[PDB]
Amino acid sequence: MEMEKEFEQIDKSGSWAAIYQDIRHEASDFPSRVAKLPKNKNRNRYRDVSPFDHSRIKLHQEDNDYINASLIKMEEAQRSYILTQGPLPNTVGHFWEMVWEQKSRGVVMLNRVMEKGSLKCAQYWPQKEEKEMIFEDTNLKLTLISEDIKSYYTVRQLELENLTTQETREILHFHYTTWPDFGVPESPASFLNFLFKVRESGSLSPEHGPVVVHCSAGIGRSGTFCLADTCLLLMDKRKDPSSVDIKKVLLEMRKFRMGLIQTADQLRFSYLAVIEGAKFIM
Ligand SMILES: Cn1ncc(Cl)c1C(=O)N1CCCCC1
Ligand SMILES: Cn1ncc(Cl)c1C(=O)N1CCCCC1
Repeated sequence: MEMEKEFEQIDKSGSWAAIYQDIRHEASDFPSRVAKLPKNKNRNRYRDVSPFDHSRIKLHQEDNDYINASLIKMEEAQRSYILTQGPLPNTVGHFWEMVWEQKSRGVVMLNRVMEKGSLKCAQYWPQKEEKEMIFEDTNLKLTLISEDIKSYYTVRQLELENLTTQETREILHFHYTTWPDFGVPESPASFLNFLFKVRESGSLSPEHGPVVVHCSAGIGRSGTFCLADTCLLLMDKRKDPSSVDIKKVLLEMRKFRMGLIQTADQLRFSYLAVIEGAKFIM
């Protein structure tokens, strides 16, 4: 079926939970043996969210190459994304090592450091220009260059220096700051505006390594971001845009990381975002 009318048909019939459970039943199951090794317990935020072995990002290190991060490679859309958990106190150095090694231009953050009164990720970037951060375990230096605070999101320019080679690179930090502590946003308008700002920066384009996107577990809000981006790109590429099937795209992405889209409300919000976004593109 088309999307907008499939949408109203699920609303009128109140069957979002049944649709979402079908997706959960059909989703791929692949091994994640490296994630579960005892030496990696303090590298995982949640025991039930792990990268598959076949798609995990490897650190260029011979001691321990593990990080909780996955490469989502979308062949028809010609887009790739790295989805990862919010960094932990003992993985902030690994996080920036990955950004460096994978040649990423942008980092997309969809959570606040504290939500619901608890810490959802480490404070992994500097908050003042004159107070830079040094990660001694991976030999990197990170400096805040500029910050632009808007009503729904903040954009930061960061300098990452590989202290071993003295090479430097400019990284863009796109921080969506207004996702509610509970539920999903009422309108997709500010989320779509944010997606378009990431796109306009070059961070999603083939001349760079894959964008790094995270929330707390790296599957819920993060899944919504890449699912909406890929669906809108396919609607632009194809002769028949009504042939884009958001459930089929989501199942394709779940071949590369488990659990993408965590609730039926997140599924409905993803439909809404693609539907509204397709009208603005034209
Ligand atoms: C300021 N700083 N220098 C190195 C690192 Cl790592 C940090 C940092 O962000 N943290 C928070 C997590 C554990 C303690 C340190
Ligand atoms: C997709 N989009 N781009 C900008 C804005 Cl604003 C929105 C949006 O959600 N709305 C509501 C529906 C009609 C268009 C306005």
